[PDB]
Amino acid sequence: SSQAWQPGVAMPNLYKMQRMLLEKCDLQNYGDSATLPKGIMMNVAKYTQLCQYLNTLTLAVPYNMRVIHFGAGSDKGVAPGTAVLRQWLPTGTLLVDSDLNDFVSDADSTLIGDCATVHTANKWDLIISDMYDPKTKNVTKENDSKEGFFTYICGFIQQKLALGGSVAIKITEHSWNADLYKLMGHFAWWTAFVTNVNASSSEAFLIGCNYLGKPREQIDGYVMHANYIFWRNTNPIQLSSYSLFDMSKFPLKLRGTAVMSLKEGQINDMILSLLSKGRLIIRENNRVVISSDVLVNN
Amino acid sequence: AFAVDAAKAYKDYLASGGQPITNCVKMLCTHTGTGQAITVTPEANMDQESFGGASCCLYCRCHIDHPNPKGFCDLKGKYVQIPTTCANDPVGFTLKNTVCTVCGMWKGYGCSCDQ
Ligand SMILES: Nc1ncnc2c1ncn2[C@@H]1O[C@H](CSCc2cccc(C(=O)O)c2)[C@@H](O)[C@H]1O
Ligand SMILES: [Zn+2]
Ligand SMILES: [Zn+2]
Repeated sequence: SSQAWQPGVAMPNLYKMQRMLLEKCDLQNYGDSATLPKGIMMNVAKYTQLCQYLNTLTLAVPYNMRVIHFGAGSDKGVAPGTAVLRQWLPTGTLLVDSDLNDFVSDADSTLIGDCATVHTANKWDLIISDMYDPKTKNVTKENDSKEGFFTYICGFIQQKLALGGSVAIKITEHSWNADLYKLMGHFAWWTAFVTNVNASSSEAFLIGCNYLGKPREQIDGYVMHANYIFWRNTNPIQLSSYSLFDMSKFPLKLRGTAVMSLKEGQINDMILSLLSKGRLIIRENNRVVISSDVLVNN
Repeated sequence: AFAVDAAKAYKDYLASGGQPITNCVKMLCTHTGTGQAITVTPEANMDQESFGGASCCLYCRCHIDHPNPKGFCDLKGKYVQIPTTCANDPVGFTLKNTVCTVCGMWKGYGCSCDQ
């Protein structure tokens, strides 16, 4: 594990190609803990390593980039992950976050409520989700694909992610969705990324890199989650905070990626190739407008 | 004429020996920054910690109005640099101190405009 100086470990391609049956996740390093730098919260460390890994991918980074962050609240009432995203993203990036429960945030705008109540007029260049329901961690019943906020996320990606855009969606052994894995085949590339600080957990971020709006690959999400658990079960990851101590190249490079409005008929193979290399975003460039539905009763 | 004075209440709470507001969001950074007080990205120097601004704002954290006509917050969406010796109480520090308007450092914690 020269992996210990990386921000984390991405699922190796050969594991994605297997056809494993789903098993219980049993991590060798379960219960071990990384020693975090003095006074640093796990969620700051975790998001820092996620962003350090995203720095290695062909993310589209336009001017006036638009980023939305679901599950951004904490039981502490603050938003550590949003604070890391704002540190990472270029100055002037529009950052919106959201959570079921009230919290105080550094985002440009914050919506409180179930994510299913959230609607946006505009499309987005990057979607981050840390949403998680601890009730899913029920080891005594079958581990089937989960709906809930995953259904919202799948629709939100398909309806409101700009072509060329990217996502990072938190999953665990029990918090996962087959359609979301299938949607990973609608990006130019995808992986499941495990942070080195939280490697003792079955958590991963499902990352779709450069959205193409159509299936590039057909993925069976039940098989792929089994493949993910098999990888985790057979590849212990050494807990590590090493990458947190070198922040000199942390900020996301502002690439000024071109943004174009194009109708479905003009997305040819040459456009698809630019999208696939992180060189193009396809969306409108009007105002960012968001809202949360409020149910009225007595 | 009645207005709640949360700043006074927190100062008096601190003086009476109350434990400072916790869970201010401390950032990872190089600690080779400009050391200015309130910045668009973490700028802690060797003697400072950088925090997410909203989490260090008394009014943000207590869910109360900000004390100005506009109700505007000059910490939220920014990063605040706190001297490491004061980082046990970032909210108290920001409440009790002032930013030099010419150099941007904390008066008495980096501002050298008067020597
Ligand atoms: N449908 C939704 N709509 C909007 N928001 C949602 C939705 N579902 C979840 N969330 C939000 O995501 C975050 C999930 S963490 C929960 C957790 C579990 C175990 C340990 C910890 C810990 O850190 O100690 C935290 C919370 O803030 C939660 O409110
Ligand atoms: Zn405030
Ligand atoms: Zn000065």
